[PDB]
Amino acid sequence: RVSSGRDLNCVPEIADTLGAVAKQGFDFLCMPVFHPRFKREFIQEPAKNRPGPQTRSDLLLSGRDWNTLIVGKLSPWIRPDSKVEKIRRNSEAAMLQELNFGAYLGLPAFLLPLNQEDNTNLARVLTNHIHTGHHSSMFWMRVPLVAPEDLRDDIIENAPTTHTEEYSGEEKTWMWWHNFRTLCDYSKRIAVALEIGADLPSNHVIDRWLGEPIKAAILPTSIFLTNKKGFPVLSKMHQRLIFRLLKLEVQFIITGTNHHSEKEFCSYLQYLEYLSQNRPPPNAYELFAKGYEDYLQSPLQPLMDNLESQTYEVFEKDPIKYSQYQQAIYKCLLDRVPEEEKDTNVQVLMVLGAGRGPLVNASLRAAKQADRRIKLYAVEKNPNAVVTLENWQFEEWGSQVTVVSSDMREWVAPEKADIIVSELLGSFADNELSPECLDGAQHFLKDDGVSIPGEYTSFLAPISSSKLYNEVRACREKDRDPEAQFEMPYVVRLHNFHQLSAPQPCFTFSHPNRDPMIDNNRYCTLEFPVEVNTVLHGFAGYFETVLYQDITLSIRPETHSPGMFSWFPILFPIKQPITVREGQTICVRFWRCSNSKKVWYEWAVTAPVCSAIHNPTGRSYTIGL
Amino acid sequence: CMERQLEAARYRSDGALLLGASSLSGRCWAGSLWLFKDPCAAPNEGFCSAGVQTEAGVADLTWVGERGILVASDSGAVELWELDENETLIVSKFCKYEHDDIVSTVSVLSSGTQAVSGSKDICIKVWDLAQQVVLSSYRAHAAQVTCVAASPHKDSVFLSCSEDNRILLWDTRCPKPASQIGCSAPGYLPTSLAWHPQQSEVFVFGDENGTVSLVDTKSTSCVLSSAVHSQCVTGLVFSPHSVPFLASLSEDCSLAVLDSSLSELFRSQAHRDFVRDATWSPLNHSLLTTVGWDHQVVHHVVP
Ligand SMILES: Cc1cc(NC(=O)C(=O)N2C[C@@H](C)CC[C@@H]2c2ccccc2)cnc1N
Ligand SMILES: CSC[C@H]1O[C@@H](n2cnc3c(N)ncnc32)[C@H](O)[C@@H]1O
Repeated sequence: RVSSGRDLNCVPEIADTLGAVAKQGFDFLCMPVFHPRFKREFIQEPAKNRPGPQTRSDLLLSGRDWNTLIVGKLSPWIRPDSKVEKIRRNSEAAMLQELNFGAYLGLPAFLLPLNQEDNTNLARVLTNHIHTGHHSSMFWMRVPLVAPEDLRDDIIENAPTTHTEEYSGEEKTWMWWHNFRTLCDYSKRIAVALEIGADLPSNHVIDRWLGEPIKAAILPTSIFLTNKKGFPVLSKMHQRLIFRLLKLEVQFIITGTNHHSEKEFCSYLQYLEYLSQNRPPPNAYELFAKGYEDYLQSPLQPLMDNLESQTYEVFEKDPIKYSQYQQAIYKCLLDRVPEEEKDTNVQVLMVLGAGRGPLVNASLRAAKQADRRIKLYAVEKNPNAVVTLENWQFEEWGSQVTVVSSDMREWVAPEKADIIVSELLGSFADNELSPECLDGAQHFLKDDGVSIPGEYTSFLAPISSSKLYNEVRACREKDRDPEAQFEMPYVVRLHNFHQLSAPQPCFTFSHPNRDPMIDNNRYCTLEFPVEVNTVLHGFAGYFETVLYQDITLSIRPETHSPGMFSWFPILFPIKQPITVREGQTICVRFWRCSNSKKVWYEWAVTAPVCSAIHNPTGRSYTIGL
Repeated sequence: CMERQLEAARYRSDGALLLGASSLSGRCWAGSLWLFKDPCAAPNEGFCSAGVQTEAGVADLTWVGERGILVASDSGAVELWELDENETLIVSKFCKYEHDDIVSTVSVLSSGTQAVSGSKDICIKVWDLAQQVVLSSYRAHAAQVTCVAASPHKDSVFLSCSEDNRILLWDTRCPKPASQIGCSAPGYLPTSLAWHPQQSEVFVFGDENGTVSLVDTKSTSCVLSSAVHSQCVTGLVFSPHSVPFLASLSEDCSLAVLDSSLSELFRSQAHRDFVRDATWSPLNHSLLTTVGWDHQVVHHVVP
């Protein structure tokens, strides 16, 4: 259900308080570790020599309780970016002191505010603490959707609130976060505690926080409307934002006093519970992929490598994908063999990369459904899977199926095929080298034969995710280029990200390829109109494929085959993020490159600024032939 | 559960001394209200006329007439405490949780029937002290409200200042009740406010850099300003004298007393922690009482 904490700025007795919030149903407590009002001097006598204790004792809670239940809060008087030198110097010393005490107690998270534009010294001091022993602790930067100045009552006679469109200005709060996080070099220990006001801004202002590392959402008691019964509740627009945040599995923090006096403090929480329980439950795709959100994996190479048993097992647990192969074979059989030839014409049907045989079985189911005679060859170079095929063939299939343990580019076929059937497609369509494989098998397709699939097309879309940029950055390994992790694709269920433009087609391949001059290399230029302010961290890749006529597979979000989980999208990162302003065009360039031995991708952004060419000559990433 | 950080000191008309205190460190972070009919006996608990414990700290304090005490709580509550008929006990009259963070400042209006509070939630509230409800709530500032100060003779008028670097002059009779006034340009943040007792139209404000400024509301130009302190000016209290003296308090742990042209007449280092409040004896107009975080009650004679 919902993981949620209480925010307090007043704790007379930490034992009594923690006991109250637990009874109320909260999971944790954000509280001060020094008294909020207890300003301390470090430079000038006599206040410097103030007798201790300087705060309450670590002995008042178990180590377990500090480690799990308590989030520290930086004292509000601490202003490292004050215009007064004495207040900068004193706040520097006081920030180190409060942060160091937090680390001493082993607190899971510490809260710091972004409440003005200049937080340069605040960032310098946090960055200095972060590099003082490797610790686990998180820094939650408390920042609002809407700056207080842009939220104030219109009640100052000689300083009115502007009633004019201020598109970039209404986003000023995101730029506070962006500048802070950049100063601190994208540390994985610095996240956002997004604070939500009575009146939500424009959507574009909200959409800014897509792709951002949001660990907490803060809800003040103020923003809760009241209903018939008296219960605290939220506007339908506030409910929309909660539903968005629940999918980022954020922690909810309740801040402020109980304004619904007649009702308990369970109610506020009980509303969020009511909201999380009464959302649209998980569909077959969401339920399946729940564990994989933003998990980077290297792409499988089923040509160069032999896939494991358990990898074929997940490929085969996709009934929608095989229904579609069955229907494509069903319709092809009827178009090639007339009714009055059904007993006489036996079609030669060849599965090219048969694994443990799911296309073989779909081929038999198809022939029995169409009432046509077929002859199956099962071609598979992974000799481990060939074991599975040969036990199936002796146990169930019999002499109808001939298992062939070899590479489809080498196999001297005894006869030509009416239909070749294959499933050699990666997340970017051609990234497992289906083109090269089916090209080498073409010579044993009949002059009028059919490849299922007949056609496939890759798609790209620019994305923003400061979260995935950090996940890629953290894939540095010894004994290779320090920047090699940015010059290779990853297969990932992209979750915390922003799609910045509609996907566009990249590379297309047709089978059979009758062309006298076969070249599988490619150069594509794509222009992506962007209608927001954002940051570019890479390109999401998808594919569509025509199996036969109108029967298709797709993982392109707009045309995604319903209920199909065999493929996740791919991610092409770039080394340095790129600022994109509202109105500007992202221009990306992709090449498919090859020699005798290797196929690879190279890519580059050429607008609104140029990147380096990524993966030149396959130095960081190659796909083996 | 004792409180050694002295926050407030206010002489009543008959010369009795009100103390507010916080615990800002140790096991319990609470507060307490004391009354000393003998002012020389303070701050010693054993020779008090009356005392009570509060749930939470006290950030600011003020008399409400002769028996009433109005409290700015760490809890977010504004509390009104009444005095016993025999003035032995101090009983809670109302405790209302209407601020969302620490209440930092309170001020009684001229009528004595209404008050205004300022908080770290950036809000300012006007209270009816008979009906125990908030009449108005104003989000005029963009940061925490440091100080609110009721006009001495007009119920609809009061000052406020904030870390948003605004000094607001308020008149609740105007449809837009706040007005921005001060020096020409970029001030160091305003920290303390005091209306002139004689001139409706003039006040002083202390800054976080130690400067004290004399301001005319109408002329909206800083008449005078002097570097009085090495640190933040936390309070400003005019004496009851016919031509009044100005007492200024600072985190620099000093008291200064100033004339109408802001020249230095007196200066006390007797405090060895921050100086939090001051009141002039209504009996002996040359007697000035200070309290501070060092738990000292100093009685200065002022030439
Ligand atoms: C049939 C087929 C299917 C695929 N599909 C994929 O690669 C793929 O998207 N995923 C993501 C997830 C669904 C778990 C399996 C697999 C994977 C496992 C471990 C490392 C990377 C990827 C690729 N090629 C072919 N031919
Ligand atoms: C079901 S995933 C794709 C299957 O095709 C097989 N495959 C890939 N390339 C070739 C090839 N050139 N010859 C035969 N089988 C192949 C792989 O071993 C895998 O089992």
